[PDB]
Amino acid sequence: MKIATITGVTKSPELQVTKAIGALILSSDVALSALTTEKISIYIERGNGSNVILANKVLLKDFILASTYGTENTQSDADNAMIALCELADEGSIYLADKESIKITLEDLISDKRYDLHGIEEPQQTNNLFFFEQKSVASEEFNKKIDVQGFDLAIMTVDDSVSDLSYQYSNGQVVKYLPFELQTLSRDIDPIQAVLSDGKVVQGLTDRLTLPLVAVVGIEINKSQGSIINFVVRCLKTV
Amino acid sequence: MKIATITGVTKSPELQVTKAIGALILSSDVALSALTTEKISIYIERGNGSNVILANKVLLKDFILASTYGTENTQSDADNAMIALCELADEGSIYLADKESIKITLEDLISDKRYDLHGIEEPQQTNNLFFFEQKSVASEEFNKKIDVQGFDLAIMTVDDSVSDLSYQYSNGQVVKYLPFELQTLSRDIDPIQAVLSDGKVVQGLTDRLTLPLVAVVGIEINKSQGSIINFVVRCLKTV
Amino acid sequence: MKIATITGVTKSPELQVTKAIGALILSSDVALSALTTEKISIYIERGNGSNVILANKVLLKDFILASTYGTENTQSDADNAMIALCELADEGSIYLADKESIKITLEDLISDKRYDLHGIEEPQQTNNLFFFEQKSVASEEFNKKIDVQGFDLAIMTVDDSVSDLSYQYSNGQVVKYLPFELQTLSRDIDPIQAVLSDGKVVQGLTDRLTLPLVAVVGIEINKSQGSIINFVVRCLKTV
Amino acid sequence: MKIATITGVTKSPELQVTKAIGALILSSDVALSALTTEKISIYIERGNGSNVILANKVLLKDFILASTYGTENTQSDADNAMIALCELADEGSIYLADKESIKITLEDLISDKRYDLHGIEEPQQTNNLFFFEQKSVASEEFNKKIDVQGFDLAIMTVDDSVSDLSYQYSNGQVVKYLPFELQTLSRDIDPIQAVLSDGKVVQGLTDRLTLPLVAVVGIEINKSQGSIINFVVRCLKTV
Repeated sequence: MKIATITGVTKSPELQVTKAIGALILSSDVALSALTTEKISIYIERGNGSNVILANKVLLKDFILASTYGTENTQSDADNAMIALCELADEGSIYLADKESIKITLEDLISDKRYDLHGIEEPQQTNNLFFFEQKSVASEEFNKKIDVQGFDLAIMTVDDSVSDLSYQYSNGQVVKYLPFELQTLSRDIDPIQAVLSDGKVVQGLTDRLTLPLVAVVGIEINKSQGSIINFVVRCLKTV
Repeated sequence: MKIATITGVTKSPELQVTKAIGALILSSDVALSALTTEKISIYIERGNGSNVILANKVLLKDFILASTYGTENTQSDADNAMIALCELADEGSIYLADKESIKITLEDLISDKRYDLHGIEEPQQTNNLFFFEQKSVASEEFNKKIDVQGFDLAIMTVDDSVSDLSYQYSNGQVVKYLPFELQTLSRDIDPIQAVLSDGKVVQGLTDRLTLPLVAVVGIEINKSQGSIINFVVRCLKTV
Repeated sequence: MKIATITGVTKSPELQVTKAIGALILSSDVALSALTTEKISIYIERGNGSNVILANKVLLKDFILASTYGTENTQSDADNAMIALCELADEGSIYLADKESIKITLEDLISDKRYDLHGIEEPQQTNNLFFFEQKSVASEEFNKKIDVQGFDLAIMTVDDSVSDLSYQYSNGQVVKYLPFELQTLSRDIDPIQAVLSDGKVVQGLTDRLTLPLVAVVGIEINKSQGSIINFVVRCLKTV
Repeated sequence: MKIATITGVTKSPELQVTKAIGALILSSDVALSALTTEKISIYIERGNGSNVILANKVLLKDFILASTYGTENTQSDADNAMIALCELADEGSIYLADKESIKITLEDLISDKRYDLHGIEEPQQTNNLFFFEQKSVASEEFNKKIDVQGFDLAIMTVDDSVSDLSYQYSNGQVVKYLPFELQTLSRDIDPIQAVLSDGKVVQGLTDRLTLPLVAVVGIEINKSQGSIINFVVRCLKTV
């Protein structure tokens, strides 16, 4: 069902959903490439316990790209320049116990734009949920190793100062990759990334890269100074 | 083989095919979005028993859309502005006895256009066939229940007077959607509906909506008064 | 890794690859429709006797079209006008026994265009390899039968003289197709052949057609005199 | 044997050595104290397997200082202003197996300068090799503790922010040193670090310090905010 419509304000109010949903539809008149600083934060609140945080100030571009990788792609309309569907659980929907609800907030919005939220319910309830985490490589340092065991998808910020990537697999084999090779490998699973309103397609953003991780237990990044690199990693687990 | 080429008239001659075909190819110089009133009628004239009716004046837009849902789409050559492949059977082709035939006819054409029919033969024979049925919702009706048990695909005429549509599943849950929600959810299965000659792609017609029915046993329509809603449903069965 | 950057010459030198690779990346500033006479030759050199010939002076267009059939398609970029990923083995990379290495070369290049090779490494090794063969039908004859058993993919040249293409399957059934029917049927599996730089798509090349051979043991060509018809077939086998 | 000469370019091509060498001779017309940002990278390559990295983008000053500590020192001549010999194995040459080779590259050079590489081989072969690693202390942190167990040498960045540095020995005792005390103890073992072309000698550099770690299992560095501090450590292990 329709959740909220935000316009004319920089910060969206705390939105509460008491109905068990399975996915969220984000629709806005801002094109996906034009999104700059919008952030989202979704979690599950319990009456007599600690909250369960699924996302925490995740960038809208990273959230959309992580949630729409595969056969699907973000679409458009005559009135909305961006429509995306992002699922919060595998197969079924989220099971809500007593005194349990869902809370969604939006931050860093543009004054003269529009945003909408829609909730998508399912005929089933499941215990598996999606979590989003962030890993940063600082600008001052040169190389860094980050452990991505248990994750199945990552989003890299694309920059020209990054030179080398290293993948360590489960069987201990280490493979060397370049940004060009990584982009070409990424575009062999989901060729088209988005469809524009006028009819043209875009096969990938110029500042984000979607890395599918299978049997990967580590990522080493070799770069130079002057820029900060960010990874948005997605995982599935039972709460 | 080439069945017919029709131009200059408003009604097709009663065409007959004796060879066992499994699929039809409809080609025309009229774009997919420019089809208005053309209709098709297909039926197999059996010799031992009753005849088989596969399509009874089905509108050409819905006939094309109900067959090209999934990995495929309707294409366009440099000469023909619309080419579509529509299957009449499952896997193999239609099994025909010594003197049986398949009779096809077209109605409500345009005198300054051209329509071309092709038939595809297949190595195997089968008895399973696809049936296209038509359902209607009256102008004075408020809410209506339709049993879609056994079907797997429907096409509805998009109208502004339709408020809600509710899916009833096999296990007994009822989920109420919206037109926008249904469009978004259906666009994630076949993100591309057609490809134009100039290279632009179209992700969906603005006046038809395709609904895939998986484990769905009921459809409830809630709308206002003053319009007739049209559904074209496809089913697979053995005759 | 980086293999070669050929620019300013009409013939690339012999290139040796010592470590195991499983895929090549061909990149250039000429689009898929701008490749005319470029040829590629890949083989495996054994130190003490005999070589394994995978591809010998195969046209670059046919090599690219025989590898990117299916979900994938040839990519573009803001700098590279064509990128194509062609796998040289199934699943893993090519296993190398004692004292052998891969060797690649190019012929018939345009002296004012840029070509680049990249290699892809994998964490697995395999024995299966992809072999490419070429078949021809002369210009002074009318009909001819060719035997394609064991090949899973073929590429034929498209000419106006081709009238009928008869298939012969493993159960003995014979089906006669037309060029239009073949073109329509081949686009039901891969509807998009390439994605252009500006955001448009192309569903196929004008002079080349791709035929997937499943349960097919023979082909017959009925054509008029005037043009030589060329086939490039791909097979998978162990070495 | 001679490997390569570099002049004009800021980056060296990936240099391959197939003959088993045991030491590298680096020659340049810029004095040892004049090196600013030149980097070196060396690794052993297996044709079908994983590479064995010995040094990955190590500063040339640190590479030279970590190998010429003791009785030896970097020398010079009328033509070459800096000649340094760096050993890559324990007491023989690298034993290359069936398909291994050696790859060396140089990065971030100066356009108007000259660099020369030479290789030294000897009748003995061995498996023990020298590995180079790098450790860092952030520019915002006060007190840091690092582990140096198993390493036999370190090159630290001399900065005026350093106040205290305490060793921890294998018997449990902790001794605190100042920069002046550390420099004096370092020059107590190796008094002369280089001999200039004209005839003067230099005892050590103004920004790098060499620490021999004998029976030391931990280091604690106590400083103030302002800058990053780099350690380059070296170890010997069997491949």
